[PDB]
Amino acid sequence: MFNNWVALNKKGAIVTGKVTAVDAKGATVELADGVEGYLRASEASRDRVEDATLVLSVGDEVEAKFTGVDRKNRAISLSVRAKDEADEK
Repeated sequence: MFNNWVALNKKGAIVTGKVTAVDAKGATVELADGVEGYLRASEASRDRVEDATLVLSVGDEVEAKFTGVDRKNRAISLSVRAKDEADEK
């Protein structure tokens, strides 16, 4: 995914990942070439409770915000939303 990309492609952008594996608080979403980003417990929707939450499954993809990368793991952290930091600021 991103591991190659850091040289061509920068953070603050939106990337689509696919649901596939779980963390205790988490979903590790498949972002390709082996590596995963982050997906939150809400899954997606559009607003609140269930929207899209009934029609996206494990192996199906949603658009998340490209937040930051951890230097030690050499991978990307995704926040599920699209914009994230555009609520009031």
